[PDB]
Amino acid sequence: VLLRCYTCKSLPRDERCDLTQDCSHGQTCTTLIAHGNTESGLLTTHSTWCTDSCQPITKTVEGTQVTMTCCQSSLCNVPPWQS
Amino acid sequence: QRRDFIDIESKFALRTPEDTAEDTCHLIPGVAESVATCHFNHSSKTFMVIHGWTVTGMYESWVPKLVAALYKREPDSNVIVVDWLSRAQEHYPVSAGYTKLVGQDVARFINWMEEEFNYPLDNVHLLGYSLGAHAAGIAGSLTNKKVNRITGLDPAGPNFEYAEAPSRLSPDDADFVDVLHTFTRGSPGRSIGIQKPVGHVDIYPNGGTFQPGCNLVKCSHERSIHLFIDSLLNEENPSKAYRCSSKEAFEKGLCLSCRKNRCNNLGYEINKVRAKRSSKMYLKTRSQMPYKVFHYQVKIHFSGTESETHTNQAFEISLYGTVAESENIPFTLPEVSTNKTYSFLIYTEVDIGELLMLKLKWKSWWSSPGFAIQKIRVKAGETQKKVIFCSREKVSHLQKGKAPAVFVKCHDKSLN
Ligand SMILES: *[C@@H]1O[C@H](CO)[C@@H](O)[C@H](O)[C@H]1NC(C)=O
Ligand SMILES: *[C@@H]1O[C@H](CO)[C@@H](O)[C@H](O)[C@H]1NC(C)=O
Ligand SMILES: [Ca+2]
Ligand SMILES: [Ca+2]
Repeated sequence: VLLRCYTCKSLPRDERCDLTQDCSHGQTCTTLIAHGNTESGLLTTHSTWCTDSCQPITKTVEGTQVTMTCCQSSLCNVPPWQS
Repeated sequence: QRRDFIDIESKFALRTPEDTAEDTCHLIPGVAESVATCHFNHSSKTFMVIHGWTVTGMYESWVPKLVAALYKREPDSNVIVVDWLSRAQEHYPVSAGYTKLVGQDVARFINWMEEEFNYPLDNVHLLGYSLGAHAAGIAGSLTNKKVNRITGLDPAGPNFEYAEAPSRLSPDDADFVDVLHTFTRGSPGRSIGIQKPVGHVDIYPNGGTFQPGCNLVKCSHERSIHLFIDSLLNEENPSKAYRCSSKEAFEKGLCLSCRKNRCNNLGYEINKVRAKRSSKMYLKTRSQMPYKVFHYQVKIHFSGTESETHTNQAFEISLYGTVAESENIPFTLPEVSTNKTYSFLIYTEVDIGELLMLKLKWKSWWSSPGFAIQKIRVKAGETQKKVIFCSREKVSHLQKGKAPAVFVKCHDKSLN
């Protein structure tokens, strides 16, 4: 069973991904979410894509909280605030 | 029978894993009895260490290190040290000519093994350093059938660089010939190490001109040995070399592919890839063991409103991964200009893991020059993946001597 996942590069907190692509066999949908301070203020981004390898993680890289999430369901790679 | 082997000057000592330094037991050609005395395992693979020139007529520091590493990796094998110190201690053009006879001495000994004990030549791996590499080549072109492998550890360049195939180490000499060129600094025919490709696979660590931690007058020359010792002691984590058009093309990160055997392992673990033409292969290393570093091609498109050019500019990139991080990696760019893409190689000793964040810093009357960059494309050699990093905000501003522009991962594509 194949997956159509969301494929959108670095989108702001209030922007829902429109683009979708049927993954290569074995891939899992993924979401990378970022939350830290910028020159503008406290910004939240969310990128999504089909990934051959997916390890879910959460690390605070030099002040910015980066969160990787994996899911084997079609169109499941949606940020926690958009589901 | 020893009546036909009497003319052989070179001695063949079989060292044990517990006796690496001395030439205690000798395999005497023509005396079949000796082979048993020395406890040669006829079921095991055979390694033959052929040293280079030595002005003192003495085995160097590296001989018991190479022996001991071969017995750590392959403890059941047979390690023979070909003693040619009497011929090796001479004037260089003399010792060089003596390769023609050391090669013969070896070939004759090997051929005797196959004749007297029906020992397979496919079980023989020869390893020669400097002049020793050519002795191995010559020996290989003289054995009855073709020997398994020959490793060229920085083959001597003078009088060999312009030498025809039979008079030097060449790809016809074994089934597989892997070469490590580490000190090619100099004019052709006047470099310690040979410059030209002489194997099936020729590796040029750090472009093979000289070595990290070397600029004690044979540091860059010997390093080919310690890179092989590294390969035997760290079998699970070998350094990768990538097939490139030139060292200049390598430093731009243009060759970093593994497709159609365009990359291989440095050392013992090497994949035996006989190519149509000799493939020149490049990589970067550390100053000390383990020498493996991780290679990355960083592509940056410097966008902006007004046209500007800035020559020999200094930058610092910082890589943040899942496992660890390597901050303040420095680099320089011949030219940087408005609406232009620049690709360059970045290497690091640190296993950072999967890339997440990337910070780019430009190092410094007037307001500082600056470009607005949206995306950075990274290709990671070892893991064969294409990673896109894009600015958290619409665009990140990289301005000379100011706060570093921040980019977070937005894509992954594994190339295979
Ligand atoms: C010879 O080598 C093999 C490994 O290929 C090993 O299993 C065997 O025990 C060795 N024989 C002797 C005499 O040690
Ligand atoms: C660079 O490209 C952008 C469009 O991508 C354009 O608006 C800008 O004027 C260009 N700058 C120069 C110096 O050509
Ligand atoms: Ca820090
Ligand atoms: Ca030859």
